[PDB]
Amino acid sequence: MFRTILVANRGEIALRVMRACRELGLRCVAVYSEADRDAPHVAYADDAFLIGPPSPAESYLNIDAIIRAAKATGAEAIHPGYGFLAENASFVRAVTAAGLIFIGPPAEAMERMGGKTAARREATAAGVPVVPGVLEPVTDAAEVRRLGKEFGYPIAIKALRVVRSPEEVDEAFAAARREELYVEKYLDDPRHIEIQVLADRYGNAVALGERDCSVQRRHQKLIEECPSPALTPELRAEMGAAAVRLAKAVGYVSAGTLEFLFQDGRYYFLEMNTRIQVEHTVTEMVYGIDLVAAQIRIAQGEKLWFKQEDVVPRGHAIECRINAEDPLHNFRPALGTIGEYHEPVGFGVRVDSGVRAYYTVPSHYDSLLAKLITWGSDRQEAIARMRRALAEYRIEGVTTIIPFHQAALEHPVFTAGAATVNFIPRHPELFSRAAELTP
Amino acid sequence: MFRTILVANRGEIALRVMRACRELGLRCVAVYSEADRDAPHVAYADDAFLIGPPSPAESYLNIDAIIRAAKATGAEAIHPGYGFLAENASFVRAVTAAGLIFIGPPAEAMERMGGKTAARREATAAGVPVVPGVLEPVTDAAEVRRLGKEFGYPIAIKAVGLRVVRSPEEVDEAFAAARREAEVAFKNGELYVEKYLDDPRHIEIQVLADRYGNAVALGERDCSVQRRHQKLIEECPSPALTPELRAEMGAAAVRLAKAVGYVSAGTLEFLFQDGRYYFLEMNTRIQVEHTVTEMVYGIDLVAAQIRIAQGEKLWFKQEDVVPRGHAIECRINAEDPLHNFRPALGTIGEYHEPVGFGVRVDSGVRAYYTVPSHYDSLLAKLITWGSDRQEAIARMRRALAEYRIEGVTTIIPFHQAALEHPVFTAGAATVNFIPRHPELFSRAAELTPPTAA
Amino acid sequence: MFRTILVANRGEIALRVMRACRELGLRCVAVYSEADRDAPHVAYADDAFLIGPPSPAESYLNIDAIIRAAKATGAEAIHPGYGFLAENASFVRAVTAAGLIFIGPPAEAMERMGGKTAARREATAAGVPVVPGVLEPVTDAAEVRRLGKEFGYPIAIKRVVRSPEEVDEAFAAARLYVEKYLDDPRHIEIQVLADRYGNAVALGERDCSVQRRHQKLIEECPSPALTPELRAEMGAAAVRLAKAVGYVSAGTLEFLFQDGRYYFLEMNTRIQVEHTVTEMVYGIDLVAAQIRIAQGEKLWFKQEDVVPRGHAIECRINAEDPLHNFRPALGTIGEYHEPVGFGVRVDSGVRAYYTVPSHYDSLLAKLITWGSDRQEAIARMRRALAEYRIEGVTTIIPFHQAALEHPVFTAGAATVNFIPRHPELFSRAAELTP
Amino acid sequence: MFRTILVANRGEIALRVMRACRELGLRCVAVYSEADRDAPHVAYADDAFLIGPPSPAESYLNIDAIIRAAKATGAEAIHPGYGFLAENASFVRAVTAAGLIFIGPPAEAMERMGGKTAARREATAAGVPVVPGVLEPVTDAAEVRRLGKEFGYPIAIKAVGGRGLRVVRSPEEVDEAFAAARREAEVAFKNGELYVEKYLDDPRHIEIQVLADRYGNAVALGERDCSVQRRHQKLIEECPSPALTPELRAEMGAAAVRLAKAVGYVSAGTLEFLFQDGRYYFLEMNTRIQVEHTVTEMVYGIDLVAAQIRIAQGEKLWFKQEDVVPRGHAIECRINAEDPLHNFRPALGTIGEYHEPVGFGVRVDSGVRAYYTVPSHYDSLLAKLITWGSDRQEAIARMRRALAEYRIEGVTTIIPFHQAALEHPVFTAGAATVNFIPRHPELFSRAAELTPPTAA
Amino acid sequence: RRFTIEVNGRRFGVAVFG
Amino acid sequence: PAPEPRRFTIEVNGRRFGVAVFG
Amino acid sequence: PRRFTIEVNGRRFGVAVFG
Amino acid sequence: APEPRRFTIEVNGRRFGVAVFG
Repeated sequence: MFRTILVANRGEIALRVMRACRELGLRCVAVYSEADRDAPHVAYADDAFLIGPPSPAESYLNIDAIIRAAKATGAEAIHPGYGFLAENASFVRAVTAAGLIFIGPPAEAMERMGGKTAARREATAAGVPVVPGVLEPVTDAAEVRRLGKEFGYPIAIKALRVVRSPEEVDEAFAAARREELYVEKYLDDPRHIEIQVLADRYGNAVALGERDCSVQRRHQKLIEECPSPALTPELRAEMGAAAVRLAKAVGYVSAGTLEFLFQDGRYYFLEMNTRIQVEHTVTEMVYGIDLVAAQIRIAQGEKLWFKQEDVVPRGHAIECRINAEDPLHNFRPALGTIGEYHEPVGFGVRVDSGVRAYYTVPSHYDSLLAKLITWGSDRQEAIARMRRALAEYRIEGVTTIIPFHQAALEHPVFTAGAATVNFIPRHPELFSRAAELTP
Repeated sequence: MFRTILVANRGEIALRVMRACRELGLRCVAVYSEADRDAPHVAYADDAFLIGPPSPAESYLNIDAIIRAAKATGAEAIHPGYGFLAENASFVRAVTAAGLIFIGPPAEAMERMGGKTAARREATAAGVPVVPGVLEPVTDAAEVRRLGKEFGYPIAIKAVGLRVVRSPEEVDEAFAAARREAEVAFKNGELYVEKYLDDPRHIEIQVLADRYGNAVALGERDCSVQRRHQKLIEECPSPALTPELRAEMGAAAVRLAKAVGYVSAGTLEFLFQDGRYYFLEMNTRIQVEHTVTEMVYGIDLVAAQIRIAQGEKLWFKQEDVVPRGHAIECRINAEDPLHNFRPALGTIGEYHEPVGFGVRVDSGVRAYYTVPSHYDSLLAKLITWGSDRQEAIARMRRALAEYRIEGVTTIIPFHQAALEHPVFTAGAATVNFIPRHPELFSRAAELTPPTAA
Repeated sequence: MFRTILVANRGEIALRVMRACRELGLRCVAVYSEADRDAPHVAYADDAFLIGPPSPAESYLNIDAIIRAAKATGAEAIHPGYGFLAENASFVRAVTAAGLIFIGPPAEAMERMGGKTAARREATAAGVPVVPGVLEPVTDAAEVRRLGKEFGYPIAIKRVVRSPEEVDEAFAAARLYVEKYLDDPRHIEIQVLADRYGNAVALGERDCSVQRRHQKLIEECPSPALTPELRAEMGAAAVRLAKAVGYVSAGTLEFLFQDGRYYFLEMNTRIQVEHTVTEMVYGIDLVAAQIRIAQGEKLWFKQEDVVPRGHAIECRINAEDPLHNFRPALGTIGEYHEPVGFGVRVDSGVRAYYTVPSHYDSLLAKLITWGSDRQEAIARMRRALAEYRIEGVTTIIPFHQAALEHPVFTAGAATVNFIPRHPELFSRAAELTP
Repeated sequence: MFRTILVANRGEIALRVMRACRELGLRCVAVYSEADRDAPHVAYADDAFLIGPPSPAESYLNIDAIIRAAKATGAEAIHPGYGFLAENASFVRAVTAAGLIFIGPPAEAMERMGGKTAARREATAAGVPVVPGVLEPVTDAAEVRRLGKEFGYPIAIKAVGGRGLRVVRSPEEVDEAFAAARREAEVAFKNGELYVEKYLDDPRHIEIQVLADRYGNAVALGERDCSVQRRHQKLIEECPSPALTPELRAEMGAAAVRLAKAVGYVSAGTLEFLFQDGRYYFLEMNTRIQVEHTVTEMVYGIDLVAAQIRIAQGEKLWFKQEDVVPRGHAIECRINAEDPLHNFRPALGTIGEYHEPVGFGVRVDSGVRAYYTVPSHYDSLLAKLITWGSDRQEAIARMRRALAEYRIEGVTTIIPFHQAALEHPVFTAGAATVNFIPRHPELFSRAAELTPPTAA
Repeated sequence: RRFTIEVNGRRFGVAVFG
Repeated sequence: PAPEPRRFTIEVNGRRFGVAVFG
Repeated sequence: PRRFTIEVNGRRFGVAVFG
Repeated sequence: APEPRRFTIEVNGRRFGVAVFG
């Protein structure tokens, strides 16, 4: 049993984890770069330490600095949060050698699921479907055709080109050589479905549902919801069971997320995030579980206090990321000073934030100012609450993508539950409405 | 089907209803006295109207004034909230004659359950237990003795309790003292007898009904921790109830609700001691503590009232009513816990409300706001939800500590002390929690910080 | 045939006659008292003469002064107008003796119709009904009852007696004369135009019953109470009476109409203040007709050519306070804006920034509207009343607006007792007054 | 049944329509450009709206602006008045599509009678005589002669120039005229194409008023003589015309009603004819109220603007042709604020002192007031002076008095011209033709004699 | 104190009683 | 505190209104 | 920029006059 | 012809445009 834990992060997650520490009767220690000296998470924590200059490399990604902070403040365990050193096995090994407990997966499990190729092997060994593909370079155009019959068109050549017919493979191979290749199956309109897993040191694992993080811009998420409207009760069980299987095979011991691609009733594994998830909030509100508190207990050696039969979804939750970007100008980073800050309030409204009023947003690190989460009895309620909260969230001085969120939540495709990975590309009318909602 | 509704209330509740209106896509209109011109609910609403001077009788209790405001603002329905005119049948009838919809029970049901005596009689029908009593003037000490055996000692003598009688011999002295006291103070001198419960618990059942006779029970609430007879902390579920007792009480509540012709939300309050529950009275309105039931059963009661007012049949059945987790609410009243909960006045300087998962704040104040004195003490309500009771208590403790309300004294220290008390931690809080544990105030003082305006 | 005409009057009527003079190519000479030096009719006229001080007795009623003005100004005939030496045979005799033409009836005819008793005698001859009455004093109560049988109850002692029993007590209370009493009569008058050569025509009726204390306020043509049958009979009676008396020029025979029966009261010997409604409905210039008859033209039309078209109503804009018993109001008018439009006529004697002489009448102007049907005339009059701007002095225009909204007036049941029986008029009048 | 009406016009006519609204208990809404902000019509109205910039195309001819104004003010019907969009079918269709009632004829009737060519075709179909002419191009001089035989000399050669490029009275003159007309059109008009029409030496302009209801009932409300005109713009109008006989009045009225019913007409309209030597010829139909409706309005005792509104609400005609009876005579003189003696060149300025004539049988329909700056961007008509009499002589005398006693100080008006004409022996006799002004220049000498000096 | 005011086109005659 | 308002009576096209302006 | 609160016959209206 | 005073007034989020004369 450890009494004080050090949070090796900043912003939203740092404050979120500290709240969990306070509730569990634990002491939280903050770490900050010179840019984050006057930051919200530093004031909230019981203790603070200056780990280095603003560059992420010399602060927040500095293993030696974080270990030093834990020693100076007396911390006995470290919660990585998400990002930086959260998925770095080396940091885990340094943390264990110093005598401190890592509030996360073990080092060896982190490594086995680190690389996309390594993860694919571990998922096939555990009977989780993967995207049909060849790991080695493709020698000639004929192999593309034969691989095309085996997988089923459309297929895609990567180092890029999408080929819909066997005839088109002749030209596409020519173009790909111009720009040494490999082939994988291509999904026209997939959905990003991910499964949350919680495990303990003693091999007990549970699947805490799905999340549809499909509204994405350039592979960067913007809206997340739980449950996913596209999954059926049978698919949910199969994917959850598969997730627990892969987790047990790698020896997982903390909270984790398995990301899949879902198209035409079939799901394919892509990557595993061996950390807490940014959008764990939607899962937390629907299944009524404190995941960060759960991480701390399982790290303390507690055996899982519940079973899969106890995991029950109630309601629907949506999360909009308040990123500081220009929705009207290709989401270009927006920086500046926040003047007036007023968070929306009400039943079923949650704001996990890393900013305050009269705060100059560090230009380094992330664009995430805060995360707005709403819960409702049904999805329609959750959408209605999110629309009110977005309107009544006041962030002055800095540009936010809140207009985009408001337009998306009004879009018929989102209302109907047809949000795909191509939601933003296929409907550019969102930005016209977003333009209408800006000052 | 109406599009704009007027909220005939102030402070916390008025904002609570307005948020529901906004979520349902409806326009909300606010009414305010001269004191609440700078109040949060006036700024929040889509429209507002000045109904009168700070006096409650000339403002929020003015039936004709409220109706006139609704016409000027175009309101088609009125939400009474939880105080002024919410349980006044006259206000309902004025609203009906003006052509507007009352977002609450019908007038006739409201009347039948209005008086404590009337509610008790309606409860004797429909087979709901009531406090064993006479309620009719007792003539002499001998009748008290016979009624004492029938009800079972202890019993209590009351007037139109004054004294509690534990033995048959004790009845003559108490009857004499109780009569003189009534005559001198209440100019009545006529008494009645009721059974006395030494260490009861205040347990209430929430019921929702539709215009079409479908009624459902949305669980229990423990409102045991009270000063005087005013609730300070409420939690759901109650640790004293068993699953079977919970169902039995819910069934009684729906039976009583249906017999009276109830529509909308309401709350039936019981007294619980030694495994037995007794009906006292029914509140024909939304309850201030509806928040905890909302967190455990995942239902928006204010939205539910609006739907039932628009004529929808209940969209769920008793099988759908399922509790998840535990919710506790500590009422942030502006009073000095260390000096007989004396009213506290002033202007709120710096206001920062707690945040997090499972933390809810329904407030009627803001930073740099002068709190009106003419009304209540409730500045806001701090509500937390957890996976289990321990989680809810921890979040309530963190939120209580991290609630910053500067310039005015609140009972926030008292609350923290209570949530440390071993009796509370077990769930043995009875109505006489504060009276029997005066060590709470010691702890309160230690957590009371030095303050300045 | 004369070329210069003198108008021995002031104000509204004086301007009206002059307009007729100009249209006929004739010269207008005005007469004015010291009060009316800055008056509209003196400015309008081709010539003017100062007849005396403001007192009516010493100015507009001075026969010698008017004859003096005619000589000095070169006038060859004089038009009396209404209300000043009009119906004065003495003025006619002076005017005829002075070598001038009197634009009106001849003196002998004017005299025969002057007094109410004298006119009644001339009216019983020629078969015109009169109010059943006794001209001599009533000796005892028995005669009243006997007079009650002859006339038919109700009767009036000069108190109203409804039965023979009430006559016994009522006769005691008054201590006379007795005449039949009409409970709710209507004031109906008939227009007559006559020729020097014995030609006479009846130009219709007028209902001037909206009246306070025997003073007319609203006048309309035709009367809603008259039927075509009554109209012919009454007009014929009017022409019959005129021919017996030797009438010349314009005249008005006033009757009382009750329960389908009409009774003669008086004959006004000159032009009528409310002649305007008749002019608008029958399309005749009566003042021009008077001038032509004066130079000797024979009537240019016959009764068959007299045809009514439309309905006309006239409101008198009187300088009086309706809210306070029509009390003369005086002062100076600041801004004057007259209502205008199709079917709106304003005969006025005031202007903007004019101080109203107090020594005379209260008539500031007369507002007349015409419509296709009575309803148009009511709507047109209501608009004109609203858009009449008289800012310095109080007028009875609010009373007019209330009356024209009243249900009884809308239906055409206004009687001589209209104002007494409906005091709600003054409540409505107060609302439109500020 | 509608309660608020929007008047899409300015000046005299707008006030005239609004007064009709007030009497009928209806609300009138005014539209105004920036120039007419301080205009009388704006103030009279119950409500008002800026239609746009002083440019007519951007204001009173801007269809969307008028409809938008009606929506903001709550108007349910639109009265076009005379001019602007009153005969514009596009405006009618736009108003119908917006849910508003057009107080006028339906779009289809308006279109069928819009162009001069279409109307004459519709008039021959309904058995209304038209000016004998061939609208297709005439190739050679021989066709002119043949067309001259059929039409009857004189005839007039014109080019596709409304008035004859040349008038030929004999067959012999056609060779010279045809040559002369071709160059003139080629060089200037730019099209050698000509056509031939019958020529009337001394015609009279006689027009017939037609009123119809939505249910096919149509009535003829008499004639008007609008002969005294400068250029082709009317200056004096009278009712009845002295040249018509009682029989011709009915014959023409019947023809007018035939055409109106045949085209499906609704509301008020005016059919214009040319009258010479006992013969009448149709020219064009105005699908609107006529500026000179006042004279008919006073002679037949009908409020045509009120009548337009009633039939617009769907009332069936409340009278029959037997009820249409003329009484008396009416004349209208246009106070056009232009300089006589200077070829009626527009006169502008600010009106200082304004005193309108008053009396029995005098009506003044005005769009100006005292101390008013007269906008230059539109019309020249300040007001219309109308008089009624028992006979024509009376009406003329009243017009003579009213003209003298009309006081307009800041601006020049043609009031002297009116006074000279009303004294002219030809006008007194009722012989005024379309060539009245050209043939008698003594009018302008007398006008100078009666013209007060205006200075600056 | 009388002025004329044009709210988005609509003419209104106002009169402020200070 | 509580600065008193400025109260005016405004007649718009003949309609009397009671206006209170704050600040 | 210039923000006031106005109560027209009771109804609260939030005004902003700008310029 | 005095020129008007033109403001943009936002009342409860509704932008009206006003023009005052005199």
